[PDB]
Amino acid sequence: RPFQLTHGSIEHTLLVPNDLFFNYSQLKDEFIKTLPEPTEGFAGDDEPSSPAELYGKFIGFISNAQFPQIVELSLKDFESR
Amino acid sequence: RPFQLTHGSIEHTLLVPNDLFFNYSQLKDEFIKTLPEPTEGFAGDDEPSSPAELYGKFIGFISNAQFPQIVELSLKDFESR
Repeated sequence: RPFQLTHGSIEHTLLVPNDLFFNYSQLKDEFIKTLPEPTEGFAGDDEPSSPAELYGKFIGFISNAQFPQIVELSLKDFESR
Repeated sequence: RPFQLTHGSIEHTLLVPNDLFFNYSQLKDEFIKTLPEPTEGFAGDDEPSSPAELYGKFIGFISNAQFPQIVELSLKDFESR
């Protein structure tokens, strides 16, 4: 089932497995409140500005939350994508 | 558990079963990005403008996605409703 990270006018849709999507979403709910508001062409320094960058921030966020078997799965997902 | 399709100022709430709601929602996530913006009384031609019409578009969308046992279930749901 497809998963979609969203921020502003750019999104990164990736295919997570079926029996992970419940607790894959729990990391994204903690992720969207860590990002600032989209501002005038994404020129804020802490704000991501590419789908490779917005999914790049999410792969850094999920390593701070003690919840494995998603980090290395999204790591191999980052390399194949 | 109740399911709700939304677009604009009209919605169609329907009762899906318990053990379908996970992958019933995956079709709706692909559905909401196929509809345009609500415009001034729903007068766009590709835009639906009734709950019988907004659920009428969703029963057409899920036949393009190769994912049975929901199409004929929403078909009999369309007839009984």
